[PDB]
Amino acid sequence: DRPAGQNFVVAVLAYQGYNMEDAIIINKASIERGLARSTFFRTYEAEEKKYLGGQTDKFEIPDPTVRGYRGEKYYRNLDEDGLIFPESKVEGKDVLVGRTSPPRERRETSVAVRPSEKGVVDKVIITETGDGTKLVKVTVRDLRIPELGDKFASRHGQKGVIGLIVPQEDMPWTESGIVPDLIVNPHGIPSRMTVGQLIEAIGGKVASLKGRRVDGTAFIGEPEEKLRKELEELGFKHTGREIMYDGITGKRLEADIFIGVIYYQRLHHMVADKIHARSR
Amino acid sequence: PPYNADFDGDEMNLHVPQTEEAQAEARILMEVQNHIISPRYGGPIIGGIQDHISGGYLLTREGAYFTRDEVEQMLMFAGVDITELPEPDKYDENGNPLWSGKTIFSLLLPEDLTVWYRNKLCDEPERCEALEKLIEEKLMPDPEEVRKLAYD
Amino acid sequence: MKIEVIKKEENLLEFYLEGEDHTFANLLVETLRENPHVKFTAYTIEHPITMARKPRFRVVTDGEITPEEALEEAAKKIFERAKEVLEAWEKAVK
Amino acid sequence: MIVPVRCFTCGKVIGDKYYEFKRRVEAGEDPEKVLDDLGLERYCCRRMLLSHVELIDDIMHYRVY
Amino acid sequence: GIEVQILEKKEDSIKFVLKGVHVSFANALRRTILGEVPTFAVDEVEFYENDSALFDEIIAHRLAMIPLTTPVDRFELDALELDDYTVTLSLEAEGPGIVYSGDLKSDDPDVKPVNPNIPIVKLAEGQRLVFNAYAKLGRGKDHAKWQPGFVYYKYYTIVHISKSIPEWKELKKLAKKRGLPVEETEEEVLVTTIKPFYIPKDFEEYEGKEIWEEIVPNTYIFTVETNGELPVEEIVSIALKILMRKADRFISELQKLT
Amino acid sequence: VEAVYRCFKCGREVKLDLSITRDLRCPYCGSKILYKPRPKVPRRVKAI
Amino acid sequence: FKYTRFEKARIIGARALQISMGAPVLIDVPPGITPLEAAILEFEKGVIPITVIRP
Ligand SMILES: [Mg+2]
Ligand SMILES: [Zn+2]
Ligand SMILES: [Zn+2]
Repeated sequence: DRPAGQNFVVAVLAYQGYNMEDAIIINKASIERGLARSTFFRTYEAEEKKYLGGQTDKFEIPDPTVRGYRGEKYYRNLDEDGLIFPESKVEGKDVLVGRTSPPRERRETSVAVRPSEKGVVDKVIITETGDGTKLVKVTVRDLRIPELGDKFASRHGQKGVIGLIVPQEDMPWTESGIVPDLIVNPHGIPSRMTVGQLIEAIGGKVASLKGRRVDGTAFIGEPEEKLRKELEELGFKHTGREIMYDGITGKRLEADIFIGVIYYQRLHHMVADKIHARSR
Repeated sequence: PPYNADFDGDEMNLHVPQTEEAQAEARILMEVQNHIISPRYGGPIIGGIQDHISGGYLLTREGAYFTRDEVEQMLMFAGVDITELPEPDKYDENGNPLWSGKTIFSLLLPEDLTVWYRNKLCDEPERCEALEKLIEEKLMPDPEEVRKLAYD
Repeated sequence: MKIEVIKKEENLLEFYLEGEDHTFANLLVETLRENPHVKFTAYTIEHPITMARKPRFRVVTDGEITPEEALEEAAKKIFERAKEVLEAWEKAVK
Repeated sequence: MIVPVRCFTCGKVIGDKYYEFKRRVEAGEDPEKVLDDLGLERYCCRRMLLSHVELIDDIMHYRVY
Repeated sequence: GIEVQILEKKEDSIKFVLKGVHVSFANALRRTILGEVPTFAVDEVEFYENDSALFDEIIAHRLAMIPLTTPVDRFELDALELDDYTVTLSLEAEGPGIVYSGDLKSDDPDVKPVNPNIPIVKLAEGQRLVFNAYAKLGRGKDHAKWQPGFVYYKYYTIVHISKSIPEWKELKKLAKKRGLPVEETEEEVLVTTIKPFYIPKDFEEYEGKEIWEEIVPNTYIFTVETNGELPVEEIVSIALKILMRKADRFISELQKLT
Repeated sequence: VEAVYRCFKCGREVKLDLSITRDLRCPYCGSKILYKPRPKVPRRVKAI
Repeated sequence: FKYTRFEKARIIGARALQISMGAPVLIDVPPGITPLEAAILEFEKGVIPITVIRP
């Protein structure tokens, strides 16, 4: 009822050397059509904290005379009451709640997005804390299409970042018309001994062709020989290999390439959060 | 290999030297070229890892031949400066010329390199013994004789 | 499409072809390779990201014909083949 | 969360066939025969219909204004 | 000589045999069909109100994925510089129910969604959805939303099965079941691989020596499918026109150089 | 200046000003949480 | 006499610093290059005024 991940058409094959050492190659058109697309949320909290002696901070657009007043550009999305309009495009260092605090004239204490983030304001709520002070929360959503450096991992402990996004016409295709959505390096299998990955590929192929899901419940699961027999009966090679044609040259690859369907999940270790550079 | 890095989420840092002295030191003392041989054991530490070995075996495997299109394409892709193909070795059944992988690889080596050794694929020591016998006997046997005694 | 010449020696021509990709480059070189007067010809893409749409060519002849003549003849042959296929397809679909 | 409009791999439009497939399968027909009838021979297309989840109903009840 | 033979023709896909041409030409034709033929597609969306459970970007992408009818006569689809004609599609719906692709109203009657049964989003009671979508020509190499369809080919091969193999009747029956054409000689049975023909496991030991595959030179079995954006026969014509125009442009540039 | 808000629970329309209101309340159902509604202006979203 | 690589590095650094500060270049150089490759080309041509003193 709450799944996490998608089924990929994966072909085990070395391609241009861009998937050596655990890297993977992903098809561009599949990414365009919606594969592995995700969204990232973040919530900012601003509280109208009352101080001793009756002085309190206030939600309003700060005047250009206050201390610490940033440039007028950063306040372009603020309503009069100091709250940003929902569904307004925002970028780094832009303020969300305009707040001015009493001096320790008044100084700016507004809440602004993180310098290395961007997105669109999605939800703004106003409320009161447990002691009567006003409280607001702002949620910012960001669209994150897969790009180089994003981390992908299968269910058998096979992780990797995508190393190249290749156009569809350069992807090799199969005599049956299947174009893989993901290409993994054959060198990663023998040193890890994850036979479960290959068995799952065969099982996914069989389940897709047959029309019903395949049980993989540990020891009482469907034996792999039965899956191979069913695949052979359905009109495919019992080894899971197929003849493919090279995308660029258009000729026929000399070997028969193992190809199947494997469940893949996208981890949150995404490059858009790791990169940061320091100047001074 | 020298960095001991795998592309599964590993991160790296880079620093940009500012002064001219630091830049000169980095360029002359710290470039990747000068550190091919490892100080630890005196051998190389920079080289092929996974595909650079298997594909090399496929290219130089006994009985592997390539057509003219593949030869030209791979030579141009590798960046090798060439402007005329060598003489074809063996002709296809229908008449197309073919080139063995060994000559294509030899197009990369320098013009006066000469060496011989035993690799990890040696499983019939008798053939290696015969080849070593011939080489030691002459030190420069006619390449025709070596062809009959070739062994991967 | 615009030809940018890198090096022009005798019987040799190395140039970029900005605005193209594998689709036309492979067709052009394969049409060229059947010309008996071309000693060596190939194409490559130096980097799949930065030079994705800027192939690099190298054409060498035996001196009987300049490389430009070979390129023009190959393009003309491509045009003729495409026209013939189009006529055959139009006839067959009806 | 709702059914994808196009198959991820080959781009064939399969968005409008999901409800038909679900209703026919619930009636007890052979899923393979139903998929063949709908016209999905490549398993890349069949996977999209077979492995889909309809979470739009589950997430529709909470509104944000 | 060049010749084309039609094998089968449905209402949205066509399968034919192309003969007498080099592999490079077939690959070039396939690539041009895949990513050079232009079509209409939604590019930019201007929302006015969106109370649905789906974000604006998700709805915009779903709109982009919807196939659109593309007129053939009005526009020069084979040109190398597509014009910037824009078609505006609008929608205004609310209340309970499901918003279908057939509810889109197009200012230009010539361009409209092909399939009116694609669900866009489900609206609960009281939620409203109003927007304007803009469509323009594009190419498949720039974004997959502009792809006119799917296309692939394969070698035209004939499989020879020697009669000396016991139980070859089983292989013949299997080939007939797959639907491939099959004919018998005195010493062997010939199978034409219109579709892939993978040998069963127990017959693998006879491969190469008794079961061998013959490749007919310069013969490919194409397969073109469309989503209704263009007629399945117009796609090949447009691709060939594009190839001719590219060749002519290259000739002109080369002549300019010299 | 007076602004427009919507209740968290009942989803009705509630009008009040934060700078003056000493006690946020939905007069129809007593909810202490309010939403800020979407402004009625067109926004452009790229379908890419 | 042979230059140890440390000596060569220090010579290149000093020469590049002098060239950047405003010292003339003893050889013709292609336009649009930084002082560093200018000093490297100067060393490669063998035209170097600086010398090292060894104990
Ligand atoms: Mg690691
Ligand atoms: Zn599909
Ligand atoms: Zn209320």
